[PDB]
Amino acid sequence: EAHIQMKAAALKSAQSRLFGLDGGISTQEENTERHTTEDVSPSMHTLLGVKNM
Amino acid sequence: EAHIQMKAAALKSAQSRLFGLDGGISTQEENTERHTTEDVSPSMHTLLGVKNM
Repeated sequence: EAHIQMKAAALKSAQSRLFGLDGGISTQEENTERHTTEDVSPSMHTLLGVKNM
Repeated sequence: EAHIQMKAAALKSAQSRLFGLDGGISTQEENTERHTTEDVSPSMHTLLGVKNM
């Protein structure tokens, strides 16, 4: 009885977790797009549909 | 007889307790979560499912 009471007091209400933080860190997708000196900007190749007025 | 009566009077109805307060104080679980400058708040990493309207 004493040992079981001691075990219950020591364990308290501890709940086991099966997993920690997942080791797969990357969530985005790799950027495979080219980048040439003809690009209007580092993020846009052209401004094709743009109308000045 | 006198000694037994004195012992009974002195002890009264004292009941022995096998345990005191348990020395294990911590009841919560340790917070192992990271905290970066990208977090929207100290308690939330992001607001992913939130819709503005």
